[PDB]
Amino acid sequence: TPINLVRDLPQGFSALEPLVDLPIGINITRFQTLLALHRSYLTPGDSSS
Amino acid sequence: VGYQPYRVVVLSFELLHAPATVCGPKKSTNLVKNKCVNFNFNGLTGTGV
Ligand SMILES: *[C@@H]1O[C@H](CO)[C@@H](O)[C@H](O)[C@H]1NC(C)=O
Repeated sequence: TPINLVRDLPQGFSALEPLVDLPIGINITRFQTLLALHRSYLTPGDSSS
Repeated sequence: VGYQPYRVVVLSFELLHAPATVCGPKKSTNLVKNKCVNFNFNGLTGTGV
């Protein structure tokens, strides 16, 4: 859904149509997200500081 | 003939608690319309036009 804002999500209504379905049948209790960082010429290129 | 090499492939099928993922081919009869017929579209055995 396109929007032009930084915070305080709008009060508009938008349903979520279904997506692909996974027939797995496993256990689940925890999750974590993945992020991407950049290594330009400004940073020395080491993942320490 | 008995000393000639032979290729042997063994198929094994097992059942677990997971939903079935391997299924055989199905058949499909021709579609007749505007008549009092019986149909079964995977969720109900409905009779009608
Ligand atoms: C995971 O699933 C199995 C069978 O589906 C069940 O026996 C087990 O208790 C589940 N574990 C948790 C933590 O829910």
